[PDB]
Amino acid sequence: HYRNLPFIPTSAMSYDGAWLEELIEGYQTLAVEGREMYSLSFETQDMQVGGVITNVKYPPRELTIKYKLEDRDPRVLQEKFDTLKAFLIRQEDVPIIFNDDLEYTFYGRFKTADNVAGDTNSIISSFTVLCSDPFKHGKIQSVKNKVIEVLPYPVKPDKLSFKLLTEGLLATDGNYRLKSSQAKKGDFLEFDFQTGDTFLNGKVNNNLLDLDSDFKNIRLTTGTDFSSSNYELTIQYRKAVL
Amino acid sequence: MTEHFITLSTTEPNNNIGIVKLRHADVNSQAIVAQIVENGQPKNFEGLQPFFCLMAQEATGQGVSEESVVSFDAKNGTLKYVASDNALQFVGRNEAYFSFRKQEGGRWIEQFSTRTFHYIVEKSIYSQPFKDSNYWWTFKELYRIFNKYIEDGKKSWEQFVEANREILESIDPGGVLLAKVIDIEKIVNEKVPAGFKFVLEHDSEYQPEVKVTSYKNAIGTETDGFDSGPVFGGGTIYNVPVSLSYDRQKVYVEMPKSYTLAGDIILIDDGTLLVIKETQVLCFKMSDAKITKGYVFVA
Amino acid sequence: MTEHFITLSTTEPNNNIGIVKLRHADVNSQAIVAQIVENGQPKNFEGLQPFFCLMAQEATGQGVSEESVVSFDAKNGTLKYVASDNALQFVGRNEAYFSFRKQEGGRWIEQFSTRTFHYIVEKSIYSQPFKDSNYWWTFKELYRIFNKYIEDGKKSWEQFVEANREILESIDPGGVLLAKVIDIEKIVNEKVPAGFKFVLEHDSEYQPEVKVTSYKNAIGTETDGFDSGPVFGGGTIYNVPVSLSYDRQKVYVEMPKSYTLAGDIILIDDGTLLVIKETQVLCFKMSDAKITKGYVFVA
Amino acid sequence: MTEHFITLSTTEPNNNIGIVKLRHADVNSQAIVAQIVENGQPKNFEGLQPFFCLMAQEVSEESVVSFDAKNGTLKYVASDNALQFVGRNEAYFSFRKQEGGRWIEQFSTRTFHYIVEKSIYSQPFKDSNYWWTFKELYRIFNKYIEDGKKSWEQFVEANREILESIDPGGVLLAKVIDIEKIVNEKVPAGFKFVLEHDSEYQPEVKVTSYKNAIGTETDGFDSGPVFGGGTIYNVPVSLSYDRQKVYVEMPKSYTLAGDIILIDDGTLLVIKETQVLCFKMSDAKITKGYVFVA
Repeated sequence: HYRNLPFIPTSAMSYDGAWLEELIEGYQTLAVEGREMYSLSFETQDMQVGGVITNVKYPPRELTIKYKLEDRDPRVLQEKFDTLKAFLIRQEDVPIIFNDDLEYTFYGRFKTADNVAGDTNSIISSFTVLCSDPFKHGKIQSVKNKVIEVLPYPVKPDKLSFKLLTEGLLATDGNYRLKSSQAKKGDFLEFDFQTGDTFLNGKVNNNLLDLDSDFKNIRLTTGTDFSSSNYELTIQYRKAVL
Repeated sequence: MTEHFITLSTTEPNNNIGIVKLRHADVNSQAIVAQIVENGQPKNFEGLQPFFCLMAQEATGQGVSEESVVSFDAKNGTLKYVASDNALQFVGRNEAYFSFRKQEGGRWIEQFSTRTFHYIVEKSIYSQPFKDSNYWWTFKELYRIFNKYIEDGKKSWEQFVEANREILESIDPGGVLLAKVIDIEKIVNEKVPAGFKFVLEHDSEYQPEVKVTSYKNAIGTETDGFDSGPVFGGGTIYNVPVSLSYDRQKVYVEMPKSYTLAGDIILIDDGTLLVIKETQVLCFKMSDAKITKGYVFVA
Repeated sequence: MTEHFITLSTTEPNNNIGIVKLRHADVNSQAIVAQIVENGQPKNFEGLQPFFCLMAQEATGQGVSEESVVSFDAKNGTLKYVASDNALQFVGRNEAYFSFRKQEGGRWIEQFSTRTFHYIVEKSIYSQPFKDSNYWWTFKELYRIFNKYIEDGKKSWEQFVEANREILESIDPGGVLLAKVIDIEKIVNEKVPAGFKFVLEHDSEYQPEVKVTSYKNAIGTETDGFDSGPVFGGGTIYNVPVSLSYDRQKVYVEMPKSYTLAGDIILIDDGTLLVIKETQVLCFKMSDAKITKGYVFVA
Repeated sequence: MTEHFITLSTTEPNNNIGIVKLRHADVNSQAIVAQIVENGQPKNFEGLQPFFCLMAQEVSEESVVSFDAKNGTLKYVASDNALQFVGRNEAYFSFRKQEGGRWIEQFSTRTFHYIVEKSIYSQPFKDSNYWWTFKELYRIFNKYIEDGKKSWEQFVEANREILESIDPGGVLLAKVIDIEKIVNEKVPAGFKFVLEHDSEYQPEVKVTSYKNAIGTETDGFDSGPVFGGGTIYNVPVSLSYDRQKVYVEMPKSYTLAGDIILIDDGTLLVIKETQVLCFKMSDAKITKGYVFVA
């Protein structure tokens, strides 16, 4: 009995849906740092006594990943890296999931690789993956009218499916007001795709759909309610965690 | 019922991406809704029977775990699998996938399967072993033993009465008579209206219809005050069989021996009267007339 | 069935391909669609049969697989290999390649192979048991049993003849029937087509008509050079009786024993072939098809 | 016969017990040997009969025949009801005593799990190594053997059929006579005719034999049984060629020495009373016709 089984470690990284340790023989993810703890950026205008916070920013975090690549033949080892680089070096952002944190999904890209030795034939180093959005996103959820789920952070939605009943559209939760004058009255669907543009029934209507004083920067809290007798709204969001 | 949505591929090298976590106690509720995709487009498994394959830890063989999926649409590549008792039996971190096979005469022809997804089962109050009567038990073990005691106990009692009735009735020429007379007596003391008689005086010159009902632990008749009884608002209501006899402005209500109750007579504003003795209440409802007086027959 | 689209190069390493992941128990479903490339351009393996070649594990030296690929397009350089039981034998990482060869009889004419690619086999609920290889033992046992038939067959025959020796001696007095049978044999060896068998390979998919003629002293076949023979142009032309048998792109031409001629096989670039042994020529004329190869039948 | 030796307890839950795998469609009678334990020590079930009880898959009772009441060891053979569901099956052993014609439970062992696996892969297993070339060499070599021996077996059977079975003297002579008859009529060897022609090449000659043809009947015109000629037989020919000469070899039964009539085209006849032998030649004209003399 002999089987050359690919080993997947406890904190293995899944870059673009594929495991690198499965892709490259000899590769192994040792440690992943930066995801467990997050730091904040602060703007402060100090005075005579103390100092008040002007603005709180959320910097884009990079995850440093420690790996081990080994092969007996130096020629093959070089070829193994050539594939590792080709897979990592990406022009657009990529979905990253961890073997210990399978629920959430990060969205980053390969940034900088740490110095690599030119001997031994058993190399151990690291590389950072810059995540433009510092939040990890879980499963996509479709909820009608109001969000009652325990949300740890305010979430920007993904899609807002409105279905009118009255003449005009005036979506409100108390803080945000979404308004659309001269809307399609008499039961007509209006898609508000947060990660793109707006739709009217089937056709794309990005220019006219929303009014001048409408909102597209809306954020969902643990107790956000939009339920009204004027429209039947279906929220589509993903739980965001840092 | 609770649904778990997945978009499973057959080309994309996922291996572990996709986690479905369920609880041990989940008979017919948690169902898996899966979308089958090949090269970015939905896969049509028409003619191939879908199967839920589970790779359970320390419970492996040739047929580790395989269950035929009943709810499925092969035209669009969608299926729905409700987690069975076998699926929820294996508590822990398991791996699962969906198979699709076509077989001629027992033997296989074609079999394609999706990528592996994690299938973890969380321990419940029913799966977790607990200490009872100096021994360690699981719910499933005790629940089976207790229901056996009830099942075998009912059967042994049914046989106890049956065997004993054959003793005095089948072994005696005149003993048959003995049991039948005792049996027929209680029927007459419960179902035939003869043993108890109550008089109801009214205002009507005619024959008013009377309906009698018996119930215990009624509203405000319970021993330890309001809502202290086992069944709130009254227990079991029995429609009392009656034999009616009438005189001028008098109704003689004849009832069985079992409904004999000597308590306090309470007259309500209309054609309704009650006889209350602690928790036991006997209700008298009269139509087309007003009750003026009520008392047990004595002449 | 599941399709795995990959591009394989003969001149470049196959490292940049995606993860080829297949399930252990999948029978004939997991198909690999491979595009063959040579120096960047697609390779035309026209006239060459593709072969899936799986290399055995260095540790045990087991798991070699030389499999003939059924579906393939030689013109564009694409092949669709469906993974077989021997391909999905080992759960884990596997080293394989595709080889293309052109075969004749038994010997190889030309062969080229793609560079090694790697694929992973996923664990299934089923685990196929594999018998240890005994290709040498099966050939030895066969050879032994066949030689046992020769040894036992010789004895059984020798005893049969000797037991019936007396009636065999008294079968024909003098040789009246024997002298007749030799005169019939004389005819059957010249007029019946049963002895000499010649194979003609053709390009046609159908059954081409073959006409055979025999003649001596044709132009350039005479012993003492050009125009040295008794009859200039050739002697008597004999129409050879034929019993035609057909297979795909093969014509089995049966001819009488007297026309047996083992000489030089000369193929003119059309529907004509010659067998020349000194002055004697055996001509093979074929209609509506071109002769590719000609040889005497051997089994 | 496969056996599984395990130890069961009535106090402690049976879960840490060894893994017991049982084949579904197994030929061999699978058996389980269990040692009954009460508080970690054997229990004597003297007077009590063990019962294999299978739990419902969302219930079957089977009496155990082989058991030792003194030592607490019982042997249960796996039945078709036991090997019903493929996967982890739950069962237990119940000890009963008959009182009043009905079995009553005294004590029972705690439930244990046993796995039932499918017998999917057949006995002729696939070889670890696969070689197309070797099995192709095998089928070819086995083809030579099988096809070789059957031709010899046909030879040896045909020899004993006439030689040892009936009477050699008769059958051997009987076979020769029909063979020489067939060769005399079907094989083209006996009669040889020469046709001289105008062509430089090899013209195709077709020979036909027919009796009672037009104007060749015995009693004049339309006197024969079939008007216009009888049955037309296609004469098998062996063609031979020289410069402006065709040597037509025909069977010895078709021999005919009669009047040679040459028509004004590619046709010649040989007429002897009613029997006519026709010579039809393509793409050439017959100039002379005569029997070959040797």
